Amino acid sequence: DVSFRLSGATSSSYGVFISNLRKALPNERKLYDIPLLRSSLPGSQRYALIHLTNYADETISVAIDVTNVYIMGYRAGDTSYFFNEASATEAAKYVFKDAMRKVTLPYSGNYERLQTAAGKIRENIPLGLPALDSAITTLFYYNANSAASALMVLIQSTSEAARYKFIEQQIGKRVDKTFLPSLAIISLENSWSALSKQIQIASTNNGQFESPVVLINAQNQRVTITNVDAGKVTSDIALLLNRNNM
Repeated sequence: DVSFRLSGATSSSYGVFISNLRKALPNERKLYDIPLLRSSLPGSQRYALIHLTNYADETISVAIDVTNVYIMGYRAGDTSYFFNEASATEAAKYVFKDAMRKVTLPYSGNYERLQTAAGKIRENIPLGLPALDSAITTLFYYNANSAASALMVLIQSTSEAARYKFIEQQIGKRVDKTFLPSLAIISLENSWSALSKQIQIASTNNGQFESPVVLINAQNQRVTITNVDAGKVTSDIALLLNRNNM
């Protein structure tokens, strides 16, 4: 299992962790040096388990679908926690079976539900390694009115960081500091499927998208991305969702 420990963590060690998380995802092809994820897998191969330990030596085991890098759920101690969604229910037949206590979280794992359960938007929730420390703690003790927020930190610090080098870079940059993520980071997160699809299309369409993707830049302006060189976006995105898995 890919593992991260906060104790002694550096920018590099957070980099190694994300790099290993990406390598744990099966792919048969790369397009533009970007791993193309598998379109489907049997249940016995569909899931990976990531361990994260905070500075207080408290560990959570996080289950991801390796075809799409969505978090299905997590284990802390002898309790498993799964999102209230059909994919996570299916995951529960494979992972954390040895955890005797079983909680269904009161939301699905999508940002709309989590932001509503948390009472706040991602833009106002700190990221960075101190933030990840407190999210692990929040989840380890399942403080339920604070769990949605902690899960958004966790998802962004694992799934989203693996999908985008810029997100990885920004989270790992200053290990003793946090930041509030930009509209540019949020638009990357919201647009992963669309970009993925368009980059696969681009490979067969002379470098050009069939449908443009609108992102937000570092200056908060809407930008239209229509090819694989536009905004150097192919050197940011680091995994592709398979077009047969959308």
